Amino acid sequence: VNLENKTYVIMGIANKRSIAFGVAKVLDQLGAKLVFTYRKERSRKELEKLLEQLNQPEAHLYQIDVQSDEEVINGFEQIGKDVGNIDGVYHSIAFANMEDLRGRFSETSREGFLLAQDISSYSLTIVAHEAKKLMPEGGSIVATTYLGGEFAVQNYNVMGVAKASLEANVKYLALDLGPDNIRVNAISAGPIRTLSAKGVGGFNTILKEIEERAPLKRNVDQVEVGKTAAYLLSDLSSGVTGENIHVDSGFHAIK
Amino acid sequence: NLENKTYVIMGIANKRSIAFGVAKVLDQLGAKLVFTYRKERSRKELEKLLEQLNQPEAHLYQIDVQSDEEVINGFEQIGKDVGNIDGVYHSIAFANMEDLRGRFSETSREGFLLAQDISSYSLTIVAHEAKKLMPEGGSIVATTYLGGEFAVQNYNVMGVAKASLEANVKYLALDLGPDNIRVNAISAGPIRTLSAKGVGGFNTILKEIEERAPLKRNVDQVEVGKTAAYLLSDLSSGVTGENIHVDSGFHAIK
Amino acid sequence: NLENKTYVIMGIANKRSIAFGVAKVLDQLGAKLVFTYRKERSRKELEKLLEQLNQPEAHLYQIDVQSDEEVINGFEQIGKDVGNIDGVYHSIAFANMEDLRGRFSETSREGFLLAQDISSYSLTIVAHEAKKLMPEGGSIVATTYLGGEFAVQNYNVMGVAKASLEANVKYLALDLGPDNIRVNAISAGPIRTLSAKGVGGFNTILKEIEERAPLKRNVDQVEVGKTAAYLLSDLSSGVTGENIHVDSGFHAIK
Amino acid sequence: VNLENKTYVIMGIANKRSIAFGVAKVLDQLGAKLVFTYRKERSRKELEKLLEQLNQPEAHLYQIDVQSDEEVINGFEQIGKDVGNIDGVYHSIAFANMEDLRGRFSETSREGFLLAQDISSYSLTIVAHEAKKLMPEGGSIVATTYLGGEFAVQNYNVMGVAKASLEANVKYLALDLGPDNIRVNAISAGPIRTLSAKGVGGFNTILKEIEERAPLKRNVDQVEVGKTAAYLLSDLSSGVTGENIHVDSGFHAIK
Ligand SMILES: NC(=O)c1ccc[n+]([C@@H]2O[C@H](COP(=O)([O-])OP(=O)(O)OC[C@H]3O[C@@H](n4cnc5c(N)ncnc54)[C@H](OP(=O)(O)O)[C@@H]3O)[C@@H](O)[C@H]2O)c1
Ligand SMILES: NC(=O)c1ccc[n+]([C@@H]2O[C@H](COP(=O)([O-])OP(=O)(O)OC[C@H]3O[C@@H](n4cnc5c(N)ncnc54)[C@H](OP(=O)(O)O)[C@@H]3O)[C@@H](O)[C@H]2O)c1
Ligand SMILES: NC(=O)c1ccc[n+]([C@@H]2O[C@H](COP(=O)([O-])OP(=O)(O)OC[C@H]3O[C@@H](n4cnc5c(N)ncnc54)[C@H](OP(=O)(O)O)[C@@H]3O)[C@@H](O)[C@H]2O)c1
Ligand SMILES: NC(=O)c1ccc[n+]([C@@H]2O[C@H](COP(=O)([O-])OP(=O)(O)OC[C@H]3O[C@@H](n4cnc5c(N)ncnc54)[C@H](OP(=O)(O)O)[C@@H]3O)[C@@H](O)[C@H]2O)c1
Ligand SMILES: CCCCCCc1ccc(Oc2ccccc2N)c(O)c1
Ligand SMILES: CCCCCCc1ccc(Oc2ccccc2N)c(O)c1
Ligand SMILES: CCCCCCc1ccc(Oc2ccccc2N)c(O)c1
Ligand SMILES: CCCCCCc1ccc(Oc2ccccc2N)c(O)c1
Ligand SMILES: N[C@@H](CCC(=O)O)C(=O)O
Ligand SMILES: N[C@@H](CCC(=O)O)C(=O)O
Ligand SMILES: N[C@@H](CCC(=O)O)C(=O)O
Ligand SMILES: N[C@@H](CCC(=O)O)C(=O)O
Ligand SMILES: N[C@@H](CCC(=O)O)C(=O)O
Repeated sequence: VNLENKTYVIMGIANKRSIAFGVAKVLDQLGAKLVFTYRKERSRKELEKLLEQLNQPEAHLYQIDVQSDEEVINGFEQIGKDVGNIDGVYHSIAFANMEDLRGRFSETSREGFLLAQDISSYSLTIVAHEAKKLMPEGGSIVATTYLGGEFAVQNYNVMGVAKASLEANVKYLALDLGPDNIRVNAISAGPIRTLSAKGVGGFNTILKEIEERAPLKRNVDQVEVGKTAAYLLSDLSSGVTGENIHVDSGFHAIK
Repeated sequence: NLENKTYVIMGIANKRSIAFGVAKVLDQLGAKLVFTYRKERSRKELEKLLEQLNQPEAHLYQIDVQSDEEVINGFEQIGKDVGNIDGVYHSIAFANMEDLRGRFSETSREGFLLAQDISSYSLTIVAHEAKKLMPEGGSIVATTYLGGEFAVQNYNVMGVAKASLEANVKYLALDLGPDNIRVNAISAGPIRTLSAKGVGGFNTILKEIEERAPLKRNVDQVEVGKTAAYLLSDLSSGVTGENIHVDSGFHAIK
Repeated sequence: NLENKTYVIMGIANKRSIAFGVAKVLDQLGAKLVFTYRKERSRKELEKLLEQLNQPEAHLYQIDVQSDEEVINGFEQIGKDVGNIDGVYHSIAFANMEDLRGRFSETSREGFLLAQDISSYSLTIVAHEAKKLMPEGGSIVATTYLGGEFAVQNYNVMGVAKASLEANVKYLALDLGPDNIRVNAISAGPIRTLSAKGVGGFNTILKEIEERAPLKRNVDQVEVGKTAAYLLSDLSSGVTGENIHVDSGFHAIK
Repeated sequence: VNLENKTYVIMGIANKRSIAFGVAKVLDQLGAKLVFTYRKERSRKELEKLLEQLNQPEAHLYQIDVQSDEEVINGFEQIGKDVGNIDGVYHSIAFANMEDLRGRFSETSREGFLLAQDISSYSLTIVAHEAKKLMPEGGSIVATTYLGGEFAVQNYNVMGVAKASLEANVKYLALDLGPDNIRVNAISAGPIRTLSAKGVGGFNTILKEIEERAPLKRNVDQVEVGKTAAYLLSDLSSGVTGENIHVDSGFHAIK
């Protein structure tokens, strides 16, 4: 897994604790050129500060709010003009309203339900469609999911149904883009202390249950999602598509 | 035996609807049935199809599941008219036709979100409203397709809406379980219906089922109805969060 | 309604066996019932338990499923005595107690193979022999546990046997499907039985079900019985190679 | 990856086309010390000739029939004494009688059935038990499976039920050895032309179906399984255990 002469777009860094910064440090250390997308100007300010830890000689930064077709379309097109063709996209983007990450799922509003779908699942479909234009030789696209996608986890609620939708999105994109040699896959990460994790009810007690109950008896971190991302995004994983790799101390496998 | 049971059946359009197969089976088991419909033609179709059933009266409500208010008022009127219900059969899905053929990666945001709204979110607001009519518990069944579990050619945006539906069922089962409301899905094999005409490559898939599925034949609406009767009755009292494939065994092979 | 149906039920040891749950329900629905047992003690228990059923006669056959000869002769004798049958409920498993606690990685070879033989292989041979007694179709159900789908502390050698049993169901479904023989599984939640007493950590699991599973209660043998009746009747036509969890929704959550 | 100063045991090379030789070329390229185990004297012969293609400076070959506890126990003890501690095991071993790999599964004999379980699933348990003693610090164990363990595949019959058992074995071993920092996983390989594959009914038909239907529209090869093995056997997959990674052109993800 030497990645010199590769270029990857990383979507969804907000600060030093983001899962996408884990990916970024791993890829950067393997020699990749990196392009970052963000939403909030605060995330750009964090990226400028974090970029000083990386070996990248150039800040390639683009504001993409994935709710806007125009911004995705113009964002990727612009990326293609500044760096030319890419080898892969790491997608690390989800959002739901805090009301909807606690209490009763049956009480979820239409607008909350569709908001999480839009940002957390559809963004992947239109990103694949646009990033595909920069991968005429093929490449690799990886999104971040959680076990809540496969089973009902108390409190994860509307996000779990968005992650179900995302994981199917990965399977349908993989079938669609396979003949173009673009592999599509998901990493199912265990709980990691990030900014978004702060909004999820019961997150702390899940972290503890992982330590007690998961095969490795410990929580995973961002760099460990990064290591698996490096695998998924490179030729080491050349025959692998439509797959979901749980980076979660084995927790998915037990009951 | 379903006498003194009352069930709301959403999503009959014509004689071929999966929901009419459920209706005949419940009706034949002695249940009292209430029906919900979107289009005017389905009311008309319904009024004529009801002559085949045993129902001594025609309890019909127009509900478009895209409107909260219609679902809310609908179920409020059902309560006022009929009393407490024992369950809900949800047989509703939609996507635009261009989205059911060609490249999934080309799906529009509108088309993607439409399908989620009608095909997945609707179960959630239905379950919320119907719960008010089930104070001593009941049973909610939704209809899905193997396409929510695996990427099936052409099924595209509906596959991702079904994956969403199937998780919606799990989260509702967890949430509503303490109220003794069970929520399950029937994953139906391919059956010729109004909507089935709209899915790219449906005929080819029909034939593959007979060639390749363990039972070597296709299923029909009455077979979905029979498993609905199970899920909606006390025979399934211990079962919730489940997805039962009524598909000649096709899910189990590869 | 199962009048004029005949089912073989394998693996009743006493009044708490899951298979007795199945028996009561089928008996209540009018089925003619044949029983198989291994231990002397289990026949005695069976003779007493029949006084609770409407079975007008006692059809008891000793079959140790470790013996090909006993399964072949047992089923051939059942055919001479009652004619064609409509299906088989398989409620048989076994492992040595030291393989239901401690470290899985320390399982012996004979212990591993013993559990496979009795708990999984036995279905293949029963299905072969019983096929002979169903020229017209039927239904075969085996009993499994969620520890065949996930690693569950202590369940150890039996979980690997259940993984193998649930695959056995799928291959039998595929093989016997053209013959109109359906093959399915019930994945039952924990239930206090004689066998359950030898599994490390059983009470802990039973209690976690009440706290964590969607229905927040445990299931019992009669609820297994009820889903068994569905899977063994025409209500489940079109369903084969399936695993239905009767476990209060525990399988759907994490 | 980079595997210098790592030592791996590879079980189940028969000839140049064995999946396990794919695994060996990739690890050897990456700097690992390799120890090889075989059953037939013919496999040892092949092994000795295939070693000239490899960078290994030293042949470490051990006869182990996994039907015998003593050969497993003694084999690993001797490996122990000869090379010191090891970093993981690649398990590439299965067997079923020809009788049982075609026609009707319901006709499978008890002896055929238990034979497939004993060699194809139990072997992993005892290997893991014996290999653990050589991994005081942790390590990684990988077994090779096939999609017919998750779904009924026509003709794969008794071996399907053995692969189910194997895939459960991997989860139960992951739960058990996790606290020792030993990870255990499976690679679900797509159809590959091997000695053993010649005895499976309908194998050519499936090859063709993969090319027509699988997302990547092509079959995979031994090196592609090797490359995912290097991922699983190395630190890149820290955090991953009890997992099954399909190297099969996305075929598992579609219906
Ligand atoms: N932490 C965990 O335990 C965990 C576990 C499993 C999976 N995941 C998944 O990991 C991914 C990364 O989340 P995280 O935990 O690392 O949280 P995070 O650091 O808060 O990152 C989430 C990112 O989502 C971006 N985002 C939200 N809406 C967006 C929009 N409309 N357009 C563009 N970007 C948008 C945010 O950008 P702005 O801040 O600039 O708005 C932010 O950078 C998510 O997909 C999450 O579901 C997290
Ligand atoms: N047929 C199959 O092979 C198959 C297989 C597996 C699963 N399914 C599922 O079975 C269910 C029923 O479909 P079907 O095949 O029986 O086709 P159908 O007869 O065309 O029924 C679809 C129903 O959905 C209703 N519907 C659509 N949007 C609605 C809305 N916004 N509000 C209220 N009702 C709405 C339609 O009502 P109007 O026409 O009145 O608008 C129609 O009654 C669907 O969920 C489908 O996904 C079908
Ligand atoms: N209880 C639970 O929580 C639970 C949960 C999930 C699934 N299950 C499954 O349910 C089934 C029934 O078990 P149970 O809990 O009802 O326990 P049980 O009452 O103790 O019954 C187990 C039966 O297996 C029979 N059996 C064992 N070895 C046999 C052999 N060599 N030949 C013929 N019969 C043999 C026993 O007969 P003899 O007494 O004559 O030896 C006994 O009747 C098993 O498959 C079990 O794995 C149980
Ligand atoms: N080829 C495929 O399409 C495919 C697909 C998915 C998974 N797999 C799996 O890949 C693994 C390797 O098989 P393969 O396809 O590479 O075929 P292969 O080259 O024939 O290798 C199978 C190996 O199994 C060994 N083996 C069998 N019984 C043994 C015993 N009792 N003790 C020790 N070794 C024994 C054989 O050694 P001897 O020659 O010395 O007897 C041989 O080296 C198997 O687990 C297989 O199920 C294969
Ligand atoms: C009850 C479950 C607790 C464990 C949750 C782990 C986790 C933490 C953070 C996650 O990321 C988001 C969650 C909601 C909204 C946006 C994001 N990025 C996320 O997707 C998953
Ligand atoms: C290539 C796949 C062919 C098999 C499709 C079977 C099917 C048929 C009808 C279905 O129902 C709908 C499909 C789309 C839009 C609305 C509905 N109700 C549906 O959800 C599934
Ligand atoms: C640690 C897991 C706790 C829950 C176990 C539930 C259970 C209980 C009894 C079961 O039946 C047997 C178990 C072992 C040996 C034989 C049988 N019949 C069985 O198969 C499963
Ligand atoms: C009907 C579907 C055909 C596809 C089979 C692919 C395959 C090929 C070879 C395999 O390896 C064995 C199979 C049987 C016996 C021993 C081995 N090693 C194996 O395990 C799987
Ligand atoms: N802050 C709470 C959730 C808030 C609640 O709804 O009580 C937690 O993380 O546990
Ligand atoms: N498991 C119970 C047995 C109770 C009984 O069967 O008497 C105990 O150990 O006391
Ligand atoms: N009899 C105890 C012992 C636990 C064990 O050591 O297996 C139990 O059932 O949990
Ligand atoms: N050698 C034949 C066997 C045919 C059969 O499965 O019986 C094949 O591989 O196709
Ligand atoms: N990767 C190292 C450490 C083991 C582990 O990843 O658990 C090895 O295989 O030696």
